[PDB]
Amino acid sequence: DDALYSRQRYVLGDTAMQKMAKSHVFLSGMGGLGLEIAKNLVLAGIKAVTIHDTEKCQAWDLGTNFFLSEDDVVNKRNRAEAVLKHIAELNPYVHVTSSSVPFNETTDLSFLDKYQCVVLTEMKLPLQKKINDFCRSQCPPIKFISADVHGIWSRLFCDFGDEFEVLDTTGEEPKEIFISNITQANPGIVTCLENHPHKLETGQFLTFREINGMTGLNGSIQQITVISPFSFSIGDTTELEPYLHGGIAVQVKTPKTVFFESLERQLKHPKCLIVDFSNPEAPLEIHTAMLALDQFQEKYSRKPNVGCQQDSEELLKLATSISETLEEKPDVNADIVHWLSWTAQGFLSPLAAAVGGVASQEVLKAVTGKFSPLCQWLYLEAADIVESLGKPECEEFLPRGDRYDALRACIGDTLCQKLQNLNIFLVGCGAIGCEMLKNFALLGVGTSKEKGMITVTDPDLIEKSNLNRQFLFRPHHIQKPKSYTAADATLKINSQIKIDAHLNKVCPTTETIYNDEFYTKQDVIITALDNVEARRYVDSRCLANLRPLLDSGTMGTKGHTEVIVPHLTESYNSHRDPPEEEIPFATLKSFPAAIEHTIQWARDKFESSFSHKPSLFNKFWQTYSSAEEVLQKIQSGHSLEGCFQVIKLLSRRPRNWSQCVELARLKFEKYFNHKALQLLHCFPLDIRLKDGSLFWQSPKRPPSPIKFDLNEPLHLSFLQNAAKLYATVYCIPFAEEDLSADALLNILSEVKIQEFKPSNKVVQTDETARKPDHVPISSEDERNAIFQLEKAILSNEATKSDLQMAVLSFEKDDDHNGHIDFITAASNLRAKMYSIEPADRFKTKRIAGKIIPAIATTTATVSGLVALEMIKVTGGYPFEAYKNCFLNLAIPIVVFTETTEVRKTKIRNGISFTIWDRWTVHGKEDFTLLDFINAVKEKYGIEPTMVVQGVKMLYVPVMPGHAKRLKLTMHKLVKPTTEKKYVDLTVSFAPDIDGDEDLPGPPVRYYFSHD
Amino acid sequence: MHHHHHHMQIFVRTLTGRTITLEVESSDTIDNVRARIQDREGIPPDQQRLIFAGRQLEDGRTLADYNIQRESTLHLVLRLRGG
Ligand SMILES: O=P(O)(O)O[C@H]1[C@H](OP(=O)(O)O)[C@@H](OP(=O)(O)O)[C@H](OP(=O)(O)O)[C@@H](OP(=O)(O)O)[C@H]1OP(=O)(O)O
Ligand SMILES: *O=P([O])([O])O[C][C]1O[C](N2[C]=NC3=C2N=[C]N=C3[N])[C]([O])[C]1[O]
Repeated sequence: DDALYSRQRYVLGDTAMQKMAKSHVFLSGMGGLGLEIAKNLVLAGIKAVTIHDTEKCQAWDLGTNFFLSEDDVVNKRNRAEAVLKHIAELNPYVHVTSSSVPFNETTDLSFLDKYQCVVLTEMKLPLQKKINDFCRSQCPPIKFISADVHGIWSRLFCDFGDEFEVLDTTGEEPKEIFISNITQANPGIVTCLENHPHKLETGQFLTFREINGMTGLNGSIQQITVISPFSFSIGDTTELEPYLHGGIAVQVKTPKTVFFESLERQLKHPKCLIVDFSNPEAPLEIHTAMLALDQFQEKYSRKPNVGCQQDSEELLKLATSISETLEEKPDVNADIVHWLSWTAQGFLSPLAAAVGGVASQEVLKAVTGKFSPLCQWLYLEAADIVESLGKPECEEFLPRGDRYDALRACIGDTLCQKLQNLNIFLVGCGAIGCEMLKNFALLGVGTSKEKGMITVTDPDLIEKSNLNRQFLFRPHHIQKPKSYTAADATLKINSQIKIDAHLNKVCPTTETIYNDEFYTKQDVIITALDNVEARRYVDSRCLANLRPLLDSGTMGTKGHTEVIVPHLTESYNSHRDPPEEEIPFATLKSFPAAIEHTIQWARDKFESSFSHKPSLFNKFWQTYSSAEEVLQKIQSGHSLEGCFQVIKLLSRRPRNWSQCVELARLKFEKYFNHKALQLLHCFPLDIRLKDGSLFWQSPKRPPSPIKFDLNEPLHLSFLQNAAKLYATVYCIPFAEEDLSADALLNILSEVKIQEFKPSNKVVQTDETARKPDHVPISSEDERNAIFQLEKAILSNEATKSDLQMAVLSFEKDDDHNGHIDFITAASNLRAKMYSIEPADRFKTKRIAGKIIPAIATTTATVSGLVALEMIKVTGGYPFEAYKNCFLNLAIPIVVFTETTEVRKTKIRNGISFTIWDRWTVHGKEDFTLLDFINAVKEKYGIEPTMVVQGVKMLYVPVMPGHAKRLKLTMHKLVKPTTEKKYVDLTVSFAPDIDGDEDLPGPPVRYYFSHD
Repeated sequence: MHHHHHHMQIFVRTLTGRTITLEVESSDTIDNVRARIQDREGIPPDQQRLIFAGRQLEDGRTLADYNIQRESTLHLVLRLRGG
């Protein structure tokens, strides 16, 4: 619908968005978890949300609620009504209402049938079951979600009714398969193109098109059985005509039905999503413990008290009795029960952040039918935060009357103060970065008076389309810096927070700012970036300075977190990400097969016509001054680079608006008519190769010329936008009345169209061609350039105004500049020329603009998970406590896993090193190179055979005469001035087997004196 | 003494609902499994991150070293670039 919804429209699709524009969600309980959910839903664009709560504000709530203020507490405002205006501001298209009416077991639940989904937090279990029974039995069922965080534990439950239709189960687009052969048999066997496995699984359904020969399969649906990576069987083809060539098969996506059971029944036979397959039995063990807590609250009307031995013994007894009533008779996990009784009255905000993201995506699934919902329980937990504590005393967990009581009751005061003392470096300040700053604020990061500081940096100003997933930015913040605005907002959440906001990007050209001393001062670096290059760069800096790094990322419903800890793990750069897709040169230029190929071609044509060529033109005449000088230098045998292309542009320069339309008309004829005729001249429709096969075999598609017709809206759109862009480049003023179809037809009415003339130009067919480098200039071309250069000088068409052009910059998010409209028209005209299915403007924009789909739900989820890992880094936890996470909420699937174990590289004699090792030798003034060699051997066990300083070869014994360098002092050998203190050297060693290459060791830092 | 050869079938699942069924030997290295996945998917080994039972599988080790058995499930995971 809107430019506010652009990035997330690509996640959900237009059909799902429209259902969200008609949905009313009821959310009860506005503690920390309800607030997170409400924030996500309003950002995602649910049309109406009612936030319900019956409780007054309390000082404790300031620790878990990022919209509450101390003024709310002194006035004892209702929790839902206090945050209502802050939530409403997240986007004024959403209707946010508050309710504070009582809500108990005598309440008539009929008012709930106004809602499509009900979300319940902080609600007693008996009432949950009563509401669940009501919801699931409505004539259309009201979808039901229950979610809670207690201390370091959480519970998420979905019940979308007896039969729920999922319209798209995976969120993945149907793949296309090219057919190579089909046999006449029962069953018939399909073979796909060589070197392209079909990647299909038995049972999937396919449709077919463009098969030549075997008439009867086109337009049919076939269920396949995989035979090999390249072949599968379909139906009976014995009676059909023989297969000749061609054919494309497309996966059909079938709607699926999911069955849900009541909360009451699911409590006794729970279906749990397994998020850590090292402990597949843990979710049922948590289910048991958390049901015991509900029974404790019902029996005693309170939660257990920390340190009260009788309370935890009772919770264990309830847990033990529940376990006997379950089907498997699962042993009770006494550790889970103990830590649940310990922390029950606390509340872990980053866990609520993560649960709130998942639960919000589940609400979206409930009202759209997009993606397969959770079925039916999720038990995200933060046990890895406390296991290292052992069994501490409870004094450290008791409330102290500050905003950190909720957190302290989870992790203890020692760890809280370590968080308050953190220096952390937050790189990037967009969607993830805004969620991180809010998570830091609730944790107290960097609030200590003594130590502690959040440094956040981002080079960007705030724009529209950022207010979707970045909840700290408002429309009145447009043109304000992201880092400054987010910093100011975080201070409102927590007034003790100390933040230093920069306007820089972290890259090689700012390494003098973010130098080694800067990283050494940080405790942890956290990335919130939108590209792989920045991630690998920051990683190289953290590795060089022995600092931990927490990375994360999203794409739509997909997300990851990665933990990098010195001496414990590998770093980010130990793995490679998928590169940008490389469309082969010949495919892009001559033989497109997909709409992606014509979109890239249109994007490249915009860049060539309106950016690259104008700037080459400008730089050429800036370098060579005037046309008379270039003419004199060409006739004297000199050759200037790009000269012939410049003169062509000079001679064809349009002088008025009319000539801009004529140029645009000429380009239409070249791109969408002549190109087709030229390829057919080189490769006639029926031309064959030496092997007797057709040249126009899949994936190649023959072009067909297009006849220009101003009555075609696609042709008019091309002519309009091409003409106005050429008018911009050539500085020709134009009014919007000159763009009318009537005004355009008159300008072209008496303009002759040049008939097509073929050439014997060679067109590359190799899929590994990669540009023809540079063709040498011909004798005819130089002769034609001189003719055009003289013709421009004689007719005074080479003045100063003629020697410059305006350079455009591709801007995807301004609809009035015509950039996207030009690309869409050019791409779809080229697609029609090749009988490729066109794409609408929104799809073309996504692909041309390299836009990455994003939704606040995933963003909030991975940010909560990163904050949990940051607590572990703060505490110096062991390797086993850390978790990477790889997730896709579309499925849903969550894979926690231990992070990458640090690897050992063997030097020799059992001596190994890791990426984190750095060796040091401390010399004195008379310390020689021989001293250095002996010092390395004595300290580290092996003698160096090579010493290098960058590219300077300090000592290479195999080079003639280097033995004399052993007696030289290290001062005279190195010659230092930039770093007075030390020099960083590269040291190598003799290999195990003689004659092989010397083995590199850790970097070695040599200190010239003892200081 | 040398053991009997133990052939097995394992499943490599993506996080997008796909399943790759692999015919392997228990003595296969993790390196060899990445090569087989490259043959089936076109994914270069240095882009493949494989998770089994909450641990990340590394080169230089065998399926048996990781206690991977008949009908075991591995997950093929990726890092995302948005933020
Ligand atoms: O610079 P490019 O973006 O790579 O486009 C060029 C350019 O076409 P346009 O400038 O009209 O957009 C050439 O025309 P000139 O400006 O050099 O006169 C044209 O050459 P011909 O007109 O002689 O065919 C050539 O096409 P080709 O290489 O098939 O000869 C075509 O290349 P692309 O459109 O494929 O990029
Ligand atoms: O994902 P979002 O677009 O919401 O935020 C990404 C954010 O990262 C910033 N960024 C990109 N590259 C950077 C960087 N910050 C600091 N250093 C480097 N190299 C970008 O400005 C976005 O706002």
